[PDB]
Amino acid sequence: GTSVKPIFSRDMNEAKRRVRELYRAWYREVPNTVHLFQLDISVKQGRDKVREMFMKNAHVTDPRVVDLLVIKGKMELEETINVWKQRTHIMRFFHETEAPRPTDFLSKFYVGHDP
Amino acid sequence: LHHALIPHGKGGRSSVSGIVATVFGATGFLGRYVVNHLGRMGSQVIVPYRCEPYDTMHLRPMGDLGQIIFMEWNGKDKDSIRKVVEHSNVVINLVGREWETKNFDFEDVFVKIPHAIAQVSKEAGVEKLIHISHLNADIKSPSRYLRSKAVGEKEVRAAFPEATIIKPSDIFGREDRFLNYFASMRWFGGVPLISLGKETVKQPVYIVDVSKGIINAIKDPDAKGKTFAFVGPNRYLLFDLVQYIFAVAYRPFLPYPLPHFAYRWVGRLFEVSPFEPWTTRDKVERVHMSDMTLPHLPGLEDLGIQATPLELKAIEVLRRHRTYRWLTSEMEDVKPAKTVNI
Amino acid sequence: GVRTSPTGEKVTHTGQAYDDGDYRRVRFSDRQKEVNENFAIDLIAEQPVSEVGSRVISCDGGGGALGHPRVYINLDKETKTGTCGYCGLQFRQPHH
Amino acid sequence: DTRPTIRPRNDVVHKQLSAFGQYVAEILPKYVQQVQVSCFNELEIFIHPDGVIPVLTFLRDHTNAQFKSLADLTAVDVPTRQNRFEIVYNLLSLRFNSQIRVKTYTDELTPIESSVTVYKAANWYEREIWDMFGVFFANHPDLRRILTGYGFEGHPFRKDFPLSGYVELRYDDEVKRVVAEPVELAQEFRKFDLNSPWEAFPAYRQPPE
Amino acid sequence: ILPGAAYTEKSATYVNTEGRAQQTKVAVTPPGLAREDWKIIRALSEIAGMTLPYDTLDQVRSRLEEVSPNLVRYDDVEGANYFQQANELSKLVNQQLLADPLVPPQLTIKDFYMTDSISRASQTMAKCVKAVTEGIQAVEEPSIC
Amino acid sequence: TQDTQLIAVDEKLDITTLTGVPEEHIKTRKVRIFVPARNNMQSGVNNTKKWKMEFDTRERWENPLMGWSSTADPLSNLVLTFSTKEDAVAFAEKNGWSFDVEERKVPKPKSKSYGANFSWNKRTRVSTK
Amino acid sequence: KLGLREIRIHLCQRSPGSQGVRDFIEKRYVELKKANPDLPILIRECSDVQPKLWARYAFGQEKNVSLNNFSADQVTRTLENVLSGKA
Ligand SMILES: NC(=O)C1=CN([C@@H]2O[C@H](COP(=O)(O)OP(=O)(O)OC[C@H]3O[C@@H](n4cnc5c(N)ncnc54)[C@H](OP(=O)(O)O)[C@@H]3O)[C@@H](O)[C@H]2O)C=CC1
Ligand SMILES: [Zn+2]
Repeated sequence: GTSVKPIFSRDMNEAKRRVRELYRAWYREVPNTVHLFQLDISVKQGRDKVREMFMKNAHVTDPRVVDLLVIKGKMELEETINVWKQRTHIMRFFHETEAPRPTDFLSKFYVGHDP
Repeated sequence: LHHALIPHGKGGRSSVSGIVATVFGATGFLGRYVVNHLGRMGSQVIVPYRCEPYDTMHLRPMGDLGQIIFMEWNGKDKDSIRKVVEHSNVVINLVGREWETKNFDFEDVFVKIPHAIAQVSKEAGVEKLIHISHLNADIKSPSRYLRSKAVGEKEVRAAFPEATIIKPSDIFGREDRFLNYFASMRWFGGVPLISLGKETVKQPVYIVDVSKGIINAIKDPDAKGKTFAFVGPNRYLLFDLVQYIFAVAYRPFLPYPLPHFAYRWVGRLFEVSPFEPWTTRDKVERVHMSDMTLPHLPGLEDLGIQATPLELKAIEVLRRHRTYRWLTSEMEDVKPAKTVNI
Repeated sequence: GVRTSPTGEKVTHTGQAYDDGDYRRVRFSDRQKEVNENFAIDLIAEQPVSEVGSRVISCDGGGGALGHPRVYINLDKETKTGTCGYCGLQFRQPHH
Repeated sequence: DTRPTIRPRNDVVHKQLSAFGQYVAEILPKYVQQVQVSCFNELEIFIHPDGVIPVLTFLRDHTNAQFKSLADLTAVDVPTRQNRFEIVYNLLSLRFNSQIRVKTYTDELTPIESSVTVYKAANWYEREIWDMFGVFFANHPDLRRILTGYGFEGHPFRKDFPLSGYVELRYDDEVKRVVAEPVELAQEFRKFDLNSPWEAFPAYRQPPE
Repeated sequence: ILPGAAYTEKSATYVNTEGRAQQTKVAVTPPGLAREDWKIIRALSEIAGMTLPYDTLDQVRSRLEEVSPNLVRYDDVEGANYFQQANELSKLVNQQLLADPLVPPQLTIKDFYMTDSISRASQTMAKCVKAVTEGIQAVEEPSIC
Repeated sequence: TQDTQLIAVDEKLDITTLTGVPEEHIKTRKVRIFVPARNNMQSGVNNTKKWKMEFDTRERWENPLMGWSSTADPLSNLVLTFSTKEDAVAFAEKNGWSFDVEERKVPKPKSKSYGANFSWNKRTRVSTK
Repeated sequence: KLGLREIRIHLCQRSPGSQGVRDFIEKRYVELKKANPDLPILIRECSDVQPKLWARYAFGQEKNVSLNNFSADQVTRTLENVLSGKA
């Protein structure tokens, strides 16, 4: 049960090692993608956003899972730099069209009967 | 509230919010965006129209099927307004022409029809009204625009005591006739700003800010009878926008002062065109007019919206006026204009 | 036949009726509220009542293959006249 | 056939395929866990995940098999199994006009080394099994998305993925660009529970458990 | 009046007269502006200052457990005992009686029908009330579809 | 026996992040487990033998035009099928849904008889046949 | 304030740990009622719950002690203070 297959990394140490340089690539690209995709957002909000999706799953301990998001996250940086994706495909991450969802208990209660 | 008007859904397109808008003259700049925001949580608008339905074709994909009805309506006719406002929880007025017309004058488009729609809406049994005026609407202002707005403003306020009033300072956006109007000056040589435009201050407002401010006013129960005014976060001198938007468009900046009377002469000459005039005497002296700073009137911050900076959402609109040599130039090259703090 | 609502609004056979405000009514403005004038309930009620002297009568509904699944409704109830479920037209036995 | 309604069977192919099943069975008792020939003369080779190259390379070059045609490879997401995925290759032999099916089990995380070397037809036949299901294929040229939308999230063919998904598009005139929102349908799917409560054909009935 | 949900549209915990706890599940959702039963209480607590801590559904079950250990354990008959202990506190009261005969409120079938608001609201179930009162005469509704 | 650069992970296997169910559909979905109870007017029982993965029902409002049941719950119309139970729960935590079960209501053995309907002292004498 | 109006304990039926309170309410509960009649003693008895305390004070305050595997003679001592500090 505990003994299992190393898809790409034995230990969580080399898991971050795969996260590191991929973040470096996912850090370097921002000025060029923002340039040729012809957006309006600034580079810095692109930079701190890259942090944002690097954050939500920064809580798993299984080495296979984390490096599975490594290849998962490896799979859009080229989908962007070879202009395969669209402007609608990277503004999608910049969730903008929806009104701010409710955070306080009062706001949920006012809106409707749904947790 | 009526049983059929109880809001539901997660505020999506096919969700029902119970608000029944009847936006007037939405086939324009800001009327486009409010309907777009109106269809966000699925509020059935009526949007009476007078132009050809083809010019109204582009408003369909902002709401679920049957949420955006289209009704033919004539301003001069009386029953035309009533036929679209009987079953409306709210009524939104946005009618306004920025130039003189043979069949409609500034008075007719700013006191005649807003009072008429307000009195039928109260007669029909509407629950709210959002009549928009100008922040610069002064009864004794030199501009025919602002004085016509002012007399209508007290007219609708008297006709509808609870009519919430919106007076945005100046609207800037994709087709604002404000930013693109300045950019269009390139075809006529240097910029014809009187006395180098060193004596005029404006505080522009983004569309998403004001358009949202409408339906926060709609959902706010305390907005009845208020007179909210919407202003941007920073003011700028008239000469402070011109070179900035020229620079953000990377066009050759050529300021050129000239007498105001000749500036009026140019405005009249452009009015002689039978089609839509490029400029009129009204906007001739409206540009050089400087907005007030009145803080007593509640602002968009009262409802809970922060006024986005002019420099922040400008690349979306002024990118079009750039040439091939600057179509990919970012806004880092340009710098924010010299804001005049209050 | 068809009746009329207080708002005119000819009420369909089901009984739909938009009330006074009912903002949804605005869709019928400048248009017509499509209603079928022929109402099934009173368009079959006046049909002549069949008089067949038997306990069980088939009710294929005319054109057996083209009609409806043939039933074998009972004819012994003298209080009311037994009708086919699908057909709706009524069979009664003359003095049983 | 004295009973034209029922489909006639063919035992001649049936036990010949059964003979070939044992044939491959004895060669690789380290890989072939299970061999099964069904009623309709279909042969199944249940293999271990490690065996995607050897048995397929065996089935491709052997003189008595000559199965070089990669018909298809597909996954069968079975939640109740500990190994949810079931990659099912299909082989066709021109020389013996027969069909061979091989199955390998997998979790979400356990990888399968790519069979591109064995069957180079399989190049594009993982780019969607990775898309639809999410089983990653090791040492493979490119694992790109070709069925799901650009940057789409999830593996829709997974049986835990909803029919309608999560994102619905619409052209938003505020930004002059189509954008995604949480899905909300005009009408929800009127699901039907049409499984009769009375037992079906007792031939494949499950043993008392 | 606070519009509260009904048992069909609320994740409720109901305990039968034998002590077993049953968890109801939301079949339909509360109609219109109405909300659930404990949501309004928590909403008013937050708006009145004395905000209650349990802000989610599972939180109230844990608090329900903390104030009653047998309550949160669904479909379980927790053993109750110490009958003689209850007896001892009954001996010392000694309130004699009242002599009126035991007349159950539901004397006949007709009284059984009329118990709760959902019962009185229900008109179809009220047809049976007419039926027991007189007979079959009026409650006969033809259905020859 | 399966040594391929063998590694060991003792953490309970969760795959939520890679599956990518949105964060408001990962914790606010009380997923309850039961064996479907047979329809009480259907004597057949070839439904009381598996386990399902049903969710909690969410708001269902009527469409303004055509009286639909417009629903913003993407996950409402989805149930899985599980032979036994701990795999069903083993499915449950690996994507980390709010989790509870219900034990299979096995039919108690009914001591049936036919001579009881014709007794001499016992009241099980049937009054009609 | 911390004024006492509810006293609760939670014991498991057959647990050896709960034998303390189990001996308590068997022998020494009827006079505890006699000790202060007007204060209900919710002695809720449920399964697989270690002998545990729940004393609800005024203002909504409710404080507890973990009397796990205790004995009958000091459990009243463990509740003497909450009677002593009833206000
Ligand atoms: N910076 C600015 O321009 C600001 C403007 N405002 C006010 O906002 C209002 C609308 O602005 P905006 O939407 O940008 O203007 P547009 O010119 O883009 O649109 C005006 C709308 O009014 C309608 N309309 C005008 N006259 C008539 C008439 N006689 N009968 C029927 N419909 C009529 C037009 O119909 P059609 O499309 O067929 O012509 C159109 O729908 C105006 O009153 C304006 O002064 C307020 C603050 C700032
Ligand atoms: Zn018939």
